[PDB]
Amino acid sequence: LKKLWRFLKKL
Repeated sequence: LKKLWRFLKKL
């Protein structure tokens, strides 16, 4: 549970 996956998809 962290917005890291969102950050990765935005990379």
